[PDB]
Amino acid sequence: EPKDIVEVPKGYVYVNNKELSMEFADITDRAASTMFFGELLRGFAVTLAHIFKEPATINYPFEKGPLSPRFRGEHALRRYPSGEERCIACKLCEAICPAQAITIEAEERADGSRRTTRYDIDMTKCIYCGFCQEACPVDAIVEGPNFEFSTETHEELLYNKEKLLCNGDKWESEIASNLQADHLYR
Amino acid sequence: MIQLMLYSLIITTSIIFLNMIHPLALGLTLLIQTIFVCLLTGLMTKSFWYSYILFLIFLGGMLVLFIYVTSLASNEMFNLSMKLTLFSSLILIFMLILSFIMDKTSSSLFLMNNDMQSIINMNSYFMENSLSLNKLYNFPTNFITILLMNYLLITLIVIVKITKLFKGPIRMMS
Amino acid sequence: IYYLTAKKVKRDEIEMRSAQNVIFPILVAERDREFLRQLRRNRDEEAELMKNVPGWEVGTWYGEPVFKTLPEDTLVTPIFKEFYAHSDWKSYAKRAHLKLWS
Amino acid sequence: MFYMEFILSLIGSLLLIICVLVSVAFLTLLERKVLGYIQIRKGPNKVGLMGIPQPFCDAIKLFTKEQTYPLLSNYLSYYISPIFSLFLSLFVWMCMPFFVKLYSFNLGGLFFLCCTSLGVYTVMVAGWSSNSNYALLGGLRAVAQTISYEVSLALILLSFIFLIGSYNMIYFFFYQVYMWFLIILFPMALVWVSISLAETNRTPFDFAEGESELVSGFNVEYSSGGFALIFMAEYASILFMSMLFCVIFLGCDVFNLLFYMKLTFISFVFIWVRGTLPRFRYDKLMYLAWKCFLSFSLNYLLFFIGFKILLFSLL
Amino acid sequence: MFSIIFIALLILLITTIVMFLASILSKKALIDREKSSPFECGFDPKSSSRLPFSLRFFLITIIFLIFDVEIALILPMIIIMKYSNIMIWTITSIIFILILLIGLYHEWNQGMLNWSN
Amino acid sequence: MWFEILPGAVIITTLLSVPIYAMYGLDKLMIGNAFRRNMDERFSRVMYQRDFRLTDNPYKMNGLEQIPDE
Amino acid sequence: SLLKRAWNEIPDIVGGSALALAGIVMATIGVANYYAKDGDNRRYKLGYVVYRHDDPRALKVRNDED
Ligand SMILES: COC1=C(OC)C(=O)C(C/C=C(\C)CC/C=C(\C)CC/C=C(\C)CC/C=C(\C)CC/C=C(/C)CC/C=C(\C)CC/C=C(\C)CC/C=C(\C)CC/C=C(\C)CCC=C(C)C)=C(C)C1=O
Ligand SMILES: CCCCCCCCCCCCCCCCCC(=O)OC[C@H](COP(=O)([O-])OCC[N+](C)(C)C)OC(=O)CCCCCCCCCCCCCCCCC
Ligand SMILES: CCCCCCCCCCCCCCCCCC(=O)OC[C@H](COP(=O)(O)OCCN)OC(=O)CCCCCCCCCCCCCCCCC
Ligand SMILES: CCCCCCCCCCCCCCCCCC(=O)OC[C@H](COP(=O)(O)OCCN)OC(=O)CCCCCCCCCCCCCCCCC
Ligand SMILES: CCCCCCCCCC(=O)OC[C@H](COP(=O)(O)OCCC(C)C)OC(=O)CCCCCCC
Ligand code: SF4
Ligand code: SF4
Repeated sequence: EPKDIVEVPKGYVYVNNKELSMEFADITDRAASTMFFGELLRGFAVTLAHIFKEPATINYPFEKGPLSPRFRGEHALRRYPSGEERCIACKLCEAICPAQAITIEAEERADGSRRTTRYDIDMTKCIYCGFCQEACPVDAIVEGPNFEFSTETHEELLYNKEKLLCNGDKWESEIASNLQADHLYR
Repeated sequence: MIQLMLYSLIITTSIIFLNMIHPLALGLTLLIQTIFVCLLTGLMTKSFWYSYILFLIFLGGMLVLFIYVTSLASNEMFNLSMKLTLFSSLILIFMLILSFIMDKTSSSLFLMNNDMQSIINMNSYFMENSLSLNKLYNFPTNFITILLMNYLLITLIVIVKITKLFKGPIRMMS
Repeated sequence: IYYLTAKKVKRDEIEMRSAQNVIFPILVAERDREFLRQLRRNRDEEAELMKNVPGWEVGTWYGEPVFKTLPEDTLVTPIFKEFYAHSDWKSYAKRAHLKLWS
Repeated sequence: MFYMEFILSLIGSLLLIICVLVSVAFLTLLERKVLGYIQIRKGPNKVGLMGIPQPFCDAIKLFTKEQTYPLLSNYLSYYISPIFSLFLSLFVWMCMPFFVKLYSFNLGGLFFLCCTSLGVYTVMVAGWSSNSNYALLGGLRAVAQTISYEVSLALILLSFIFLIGSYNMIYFFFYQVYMWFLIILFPMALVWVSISLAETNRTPFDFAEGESELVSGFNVEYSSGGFALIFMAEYASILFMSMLFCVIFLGCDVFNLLFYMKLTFISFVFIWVRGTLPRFRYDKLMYLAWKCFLSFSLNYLLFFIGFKILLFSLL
Repeated sequence: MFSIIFIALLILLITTIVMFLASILSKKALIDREKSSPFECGFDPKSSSRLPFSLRFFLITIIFLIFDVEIALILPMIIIMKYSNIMIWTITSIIFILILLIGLYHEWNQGMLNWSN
Repeated sequence: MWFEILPGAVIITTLLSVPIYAMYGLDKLMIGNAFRRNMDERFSRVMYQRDFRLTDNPYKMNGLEQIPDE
Repeated sequence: SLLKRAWNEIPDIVGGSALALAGIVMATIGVANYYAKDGDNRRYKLGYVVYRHDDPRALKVRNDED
């Protein structure tokens, strides 16, 4: 066993602290590993072993990676089971949106209900953080499971109220399943 | 025909080499010059050994000289001239025409090739570079080879003495 | 194993050299007969071509002998250019440019 | 000389050039597939059927992208150097030992050394003429690399030649009829593998085209055809030294498919060293090829001089 | 060697046709002012690459040239062993390699194979 | 997994086997001999001169039918 | 003392020096074995050599078995 240059304390580990052995056996061992490339052959052997492993690649888009029910993606505006939109224009989500992406303008609707007339989300100012999901008292705005929504144009990444309502209508089943399987964590 | 073509190319590249101010123009001109000189030297000997040796020598030499180009006179202007291009083109086409209208038996070299030697020469039937390079390692002239080993060692000692490595690297305005 | 392999290669080389040594005398006999025939043809052609030149003599440079201090009936081997002095470039490139083309 | 020869020499040389070029393309495919499989990931699989026409994707794109007309460069010297690089990297392949008479290279080692010295001349001309600081640094690194490995490459070759007695590489076939030379020359199997990576500018000696020390090395100003011919020149050099590892150390027979299987294996070894070992510094390369490789080459040359005198007395 | 000249000219011709076909089939876009500029990792250069470069391995390069012409005298003696006196050949060969080892180990002892710095 | 490396390698194995074996056909189409004559040694070149002197085809062999009956 | 330092720091030089010393010993053995017998008068001779019976080189010709 090689000796220690500095005696280690309790609870500490010293690296590069072992003195090189000056006896003939260790010098011949390191000399044979020098001129015959011992560690190079060991690294080549490890690499040739990992050639024979199974790849971790997944066949996108036929195979998609694992996710979670809490996953943060595209913002969406849910509706009630009766069909009425859930949002009641309270502007908590825009008050907590830390990059100020949401813009809400509201007035009294013709039936007297408190509703929005403008719910804009700058998706290029969003950071997909779920503060609007936590701030929403009636569970209207959520982060949908969608993340394949790359656009060719910068204007398509500025969501209107109608685009968010269409996302809420389209992604309703998976959002309902995620909020069924996630609501007692929150 | 190829020998007269090499004559014309060597003449044209020598005219180009006498007229080039920039060291890299001289380097490329002497690259194509040593290519043509290596082929021409080969034509004269039975074997093709010394052309190969001269090519390793003159590619081991200018490899260093480019580093001294990039260290000293790295910044110097190239100047193409239409007069030199017209002169080289006219002389080159004139010598290809003159070589085409020439009798190539009279203009051929009288030095004996491996096939120009007669059949009765039993020394020609050996391995092609044996008897030519024999006297480097034979008894009368091994001592000249000994002198060349000691001369190269003394050359290396001279190079180490007059290129002091501990004075620092070399550049312009050091 | 390399020593045994070198023994085998030396045996093959010695067999090839023995084949060369047993084939060569027929070839050099044909060479000297064709060489004497072509020397007679060249001496006849030089006498035919140089009949108009007054100072020319056959086999001498304007009467001066090429080789002295020799017996009167000796034969020195002529150079490659005098052997092909009555031929086109195709024969000179046929003989001299054997190694350089292949 | 018979007329048909010239025709068949021309045909065989042109067929060899075409097959080496398509094998360069499939060597890029082989490196991109097994070098992925060196790691966990896969190679190219989507394009074409199973990634087989992927070098055709790489060759269609590089032959159509815009040619760079750089500002401060000498363009008349910048345009010509990759042409000469591919010309010498395909011209070195005429030295291949054919069992038919392709070319009677009696001095094949000297021809190999001449084309080896000329390929780095094209590299260092292309590095200077780009007029970029990274290109000049990659060019000077290539010159320091060839000054490091050139005399070591020559003396190591001489030791193999001594076991042959002639400079004709087809005489490697007669001396390897009983066994390969990997048994005798295993320390120079390692040393010639080290030199052959420095010859082809490949990892661990990749200073002429560095992706982290420099930015692409001397290829920083080359695009869309100049980079293509430089890249095929480098990979044809890789194929040539894989072939020379198969000639000297392994069986020199060419009528067996096992020779080309071995050549594909040595090319896989060339990819395999790149995917395992980190790069050196060229300071340590110059301290390696001058104090270790050259000294070992001279010493084992002395060993072969004594062994050849011992063998000659026994015969 | 005459065939090697012709096939070298043919390889040079084929590579020039390949490069000209790459230039002809390339996309022809208009040259911008700052497209042609040297790269220099995305910023202005401050200095041309024609500025003089410091050489720290000048002694190693001249020792390389001396050792390469020493290589040019080793290459004969493969052939000369079968056709010469064995005693004279061994005295020349072992004395050649031992003189090279004295020179290389002496400059290793002085440290002249280390880069100037 | 790992067998997909073998597509892309056999093509390097096959195509580099092309320029030898094809000449082993392409000589036999026109020369008639699969091995054209080697010119390494001087004696082989001199005997090639002898064959090309005897016949226009140096690879056409003069057997014992050339020799007259006596 | 100095052999352990050279075998620790530069072991390839020590292995090469052992190989070169073995080569020098084998060169001495090969030269002594070549000149112990009649090595200058080789069994197979290059070229086609013919000697007359009264020549002094005639009785030096070997008559061994292949
Ligand atoms: C921590 O801090 C840091 C950051 O902050 C956070 C950063 O952000 C970053 C920045 C990093 C990133 C942004 C991403 C990380 C980067 C990487 C992971 C890069 C590393 C990965 C690689 C380098 C890839 C692995 C390497 C491989 C696979 C080697 C191969 C690679 C190639 C590119 C080769 C492909 C090129 C080719 C094929 C050239 C094409 C040419 C041809 C095909 C020509 C061939 C021709 C033929 C085959 C046919 C021609 C035939 C002819 C002409 C004749 C035919 C004639 C006939 C008649 C038939 C860093 C570093 C950092 O640290
Ligand atoms: C199927 C094949 C699988 C394997 C394929 C791959 C093959 C192996 C790898 C090939 C090359 C890989 C790329 C290049 C790697 C280069 C590594 C390198 O050189 O690093 C520098 C390092 C440096 O050594 P270091 O790492 O110890 O550094 C400390 C020492 N200083 C600083 C002084 C140098 O290694 C060497 O240089 C080792 C020597 C290499 C040359 C071999 C000499 C052998 C001498 C003869 C032995 C004699 C034995 C005794 C005989 C007795 C007889 C009586
Ligand atoms: C060993 C050392 C040897 C040394 C000597 C070697 C000498 C080799 C011969 C040299 C000849 C030189 C001729 C030069 C002509 C062009 C000169 C030039 O500079 O052209 C410039 C041009 C555009 O460049 P530019 O806009 O100036 O940008 C630089 C700005 N910094 O540049 C270009 O456009 C690039 C060049 C394009 C050329 C295209 C030619 C036309 C097409 C030809 C036919 C192609 C056919 C292909 C298909 C064939 C099918 C069978
Ligand atoms: C038949 C007649 C022969 C006559 C002589 C022929 C030529 C010589 C043949 C070989 C003889 C041994 C040569 C030993 C010296 C080798 C050069 C050397 O060691 O240089 C000193 C070196 C300087 O260090 P540097 O290179 O700058 O960098 C640090 C290391 N990389 O510093 C170091 O590397 C430090 C290590 C110690 C250096 C001195 C060690 C000397 C040991 C000598 C005996 C052991 C070697 C042989 C053992 C096996 C013998 C079979
Ligand atoms: C553009 C040229 C680039 C440089 C080529 C350098 C080749 C090696 C140096 C040399 O002299 O080699 C001698 C060799 C001598 O031939 P070898 O002895 O190699 O083979 C005999 C030859 C038909 C038996 C094998 O010649 C060549 O390599 C020809 C070069 C052609 C150059 C064409 C353009 C002028
Ligand atoms: S996820 Fe965060 S950044 Fe995006 S809209 Fe909701 S609160 Fe704003
Ligand atoms: S927090 Fe919910 S209910 Fe309130 S304004 Fe935002 S989306 Fe509407």
